[PDB]
Amino acid sequence: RLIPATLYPGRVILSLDFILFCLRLMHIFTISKTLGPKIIIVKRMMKDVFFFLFLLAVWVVSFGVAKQAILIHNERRVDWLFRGAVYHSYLTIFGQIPGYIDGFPEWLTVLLLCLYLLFTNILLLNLLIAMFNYTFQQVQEHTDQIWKFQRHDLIEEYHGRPAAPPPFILLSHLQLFIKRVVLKTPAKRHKQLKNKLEKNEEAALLSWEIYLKENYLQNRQFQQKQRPEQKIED
Amino acid sequence: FHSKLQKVLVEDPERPACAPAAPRLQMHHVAQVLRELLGDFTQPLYPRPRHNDRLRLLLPVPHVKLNVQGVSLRSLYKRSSGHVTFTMDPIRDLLIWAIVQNRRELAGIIWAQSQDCIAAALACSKILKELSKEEEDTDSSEEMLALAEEYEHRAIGVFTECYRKDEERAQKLLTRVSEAWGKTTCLQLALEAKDMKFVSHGGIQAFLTKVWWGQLSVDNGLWRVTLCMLAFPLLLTGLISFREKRLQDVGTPAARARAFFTAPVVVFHLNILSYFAFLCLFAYVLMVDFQPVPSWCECAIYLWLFSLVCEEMRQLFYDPDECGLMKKAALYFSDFWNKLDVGAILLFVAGLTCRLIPATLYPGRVILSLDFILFCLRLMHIFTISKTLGPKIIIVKRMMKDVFFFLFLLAVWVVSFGVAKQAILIHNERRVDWLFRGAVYHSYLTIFGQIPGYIDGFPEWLTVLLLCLYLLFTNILLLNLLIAMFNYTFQQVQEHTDQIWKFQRHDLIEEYHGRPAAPPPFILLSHLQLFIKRVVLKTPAKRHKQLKNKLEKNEEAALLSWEIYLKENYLQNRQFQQKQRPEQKIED
Amino acid sequence: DPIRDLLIWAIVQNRRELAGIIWAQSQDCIAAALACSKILKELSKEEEDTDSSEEMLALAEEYEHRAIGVFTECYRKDEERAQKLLTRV
Ligand SMILES: [Ca+2]
Repeated sequence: RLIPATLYPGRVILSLDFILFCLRLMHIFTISKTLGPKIIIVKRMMKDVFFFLFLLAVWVVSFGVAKQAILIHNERRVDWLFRGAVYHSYLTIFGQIPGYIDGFPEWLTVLLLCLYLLFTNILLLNLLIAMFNYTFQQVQEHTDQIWKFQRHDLIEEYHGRPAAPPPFILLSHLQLFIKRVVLKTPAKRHKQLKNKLEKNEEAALLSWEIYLKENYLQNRQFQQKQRPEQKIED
Repeated sequence: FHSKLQKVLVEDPERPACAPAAPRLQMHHVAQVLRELLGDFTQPLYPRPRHNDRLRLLLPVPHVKLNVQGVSLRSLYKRSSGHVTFTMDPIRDLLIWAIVQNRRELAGIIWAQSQDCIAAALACSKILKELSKEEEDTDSSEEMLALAEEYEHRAIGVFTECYRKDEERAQKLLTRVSEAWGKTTCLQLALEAKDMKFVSHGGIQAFLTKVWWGQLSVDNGLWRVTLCMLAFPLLLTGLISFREKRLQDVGTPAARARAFFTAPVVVFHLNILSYFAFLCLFAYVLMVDFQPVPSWCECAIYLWLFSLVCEEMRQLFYDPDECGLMKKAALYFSDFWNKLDVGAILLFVAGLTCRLIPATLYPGRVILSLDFILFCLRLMHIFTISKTLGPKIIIVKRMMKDVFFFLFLLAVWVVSFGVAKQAILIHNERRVDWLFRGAVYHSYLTIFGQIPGYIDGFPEWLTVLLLCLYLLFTNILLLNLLIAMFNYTFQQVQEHTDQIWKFQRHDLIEEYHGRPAAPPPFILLSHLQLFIKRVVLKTPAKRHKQLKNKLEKNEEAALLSWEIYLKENYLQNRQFQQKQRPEQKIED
Repeated sequence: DPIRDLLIWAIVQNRRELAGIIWAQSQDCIAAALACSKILKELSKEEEDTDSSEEMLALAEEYEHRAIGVFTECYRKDEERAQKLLTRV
């Protein structure tokens, strides 16, 4: 975007770079309870899509040249040779058989229309259905609970942030980095909401939890005895 | 089985192969029908040929000296075979007689003193799985399905005992000839009985990861193994080390080279690269160098593909024994991926002649374009490598084997649209041969939503509706059948069909590690390493590709006594959890 | 702490019920049950190869279930002290 010789990739690369922020955008907007778990469904999808990229990138290539093997078209100049044989022939997977261009055994491509159409839908879009059949377990009942597990995992990451905005966080960096030159060793206000334990505070607590543990100790063996399978074992 | 033997007694009566007589029940008659109850095995425990020929012992034809009758060892002829005492193994034979009489628990007692600790349980699992499928028709065939899985589970706990203590001897245990069960190397039986829980048992997966390497062990990554493939001095850096180089035994660059050839993956990763480059230059010669004279690239496009015809031929040399020709080819034309390997060369017979005959140069480009798809089928069959990759290609086996009419169902359903849409109007983008083309090809290009805007660019409510009517049973009849055909492959998917991928994994790795490391342009030199070896020799006994284990008899007795000692060490353990079953105690 | 160390020596010898008896006098009422749940989940995944690794998957979920009923006891009575309980050093 700054070198004048490559200003076309100044718009092209940063357009692709916007997609990489869009990935984190979904990663940061997966907030609520109905929202959350299915972004993780498209983790185990998308971690498995990493070849379904290349499987697509294998499967597309055998179509557009083969369709233009019927005829090498004429919407074409010296550098639209390598473009028209490729880019017009491989824009066609949004159903976009290039009407831009034109606008003896002819039974073959009538069939070959469906032959590629078959294992688009069979090989890639039953694999839509098949890759769903890896994330098929404890879905409403317990993977929704796995959302609550990763929820506070992220909330401690994102409540553990200074409240200054990113244009005002360099001032908060200057609240800490030139604090290091008037101090020596890092002992400043670190972000933590922990609990410091007085030893007399512990003994009032931990004796009661152990007293609750013996209060639970009779209760855990009780339902072991209240198990009717124990009684027929008795 | 007894109804089979009386049929076998008239499948081999007096006339065809027992020329004096055979109306009465003999051992080889049971062995021949035990031979169909095995597959790729040898013939154990029940010796068949002229040294124990139990086929003709009913009418007087003379003894040992003339070899035409009997066993040629027992020097007395009294209408039997004498006291051929304990022919190979008595207890292994009682495993047969209980299961062919369907004696369930007593064969497990015969298992408790069976010398074959492991593969005999698969032998009680394999035929009983066939007898599940062959004939009981109800109430026992379903039961011996549930019995063979416990008989498989009998074989699992044997490997539990041997692998947890001195696994080095248990490493050999899956490679023995063992002189007992037609050697079968203990995996070729395990690959035949389909053994869905047995081959996915734990330390076996720890063991097949040691078959996965040799002198080329772990701490090598998938990204950095390809960097040492193309770059030969990069292998000599601080990157990938051998077991020799770990022990500092690489003192020769040829030893750094020749051990690199012997990998299960380096041969395979050359088939990743050098095979796929033939598919890419295929488009380059087709777009540009379509010239009917043999050019420098047209001479180059033959150097890879005819050698690939010889690769499956070289695989066909690795198929048979030293006696079989037509049956091993008959097994080759039964596998569906090997049925798809026909057309990839078949249209290259037709389309290349079209590429050379000037009168048919348009099919010289059309047929070979369709022939590229047939290599694409094998391309998916060869790139279905990794664990996340593998099982769903087999999902689109039971899809695609069921798609074989969904081709024609599509080929029924499309046809009723495009003529019917052009029944509204027969269009005008048309000449004398675009009549048959414009009424068909423009009207049947329309299933990529491609209602032909090329062409144009009283109850009109009907096709407004008929737009949706065809659209309905495209999505209803064919694309709920998308959902419906998924509902045949719906069982044990993440948990156990993924284990079925591990089952077919080493099935393929023994096929593809069992290859010479020469590339297909250099394999004709390796054919000349073998075929003009046949003219300086006489009989095939050269270096055959096999990683088996030869068993010294004193080596066996140190091993097999310990496995039997481990079997009695397991024998108390199997009955213990039967007693530790609480349902046994309320039965007590 | 001696009793917290006997929780290790039973599980690294795969002693199932005796560690639960060591749990019955374990001073760490809550996080020790997760400590018998965490490493036993690794030892499920690391190496037993059959018949116990699957069992200690089914044991760690009860060892997790051991830790659940501890929070059942503390939160239902004086949850204010149980509010601190998830923040102690
Ligand atoms: Ca093959």
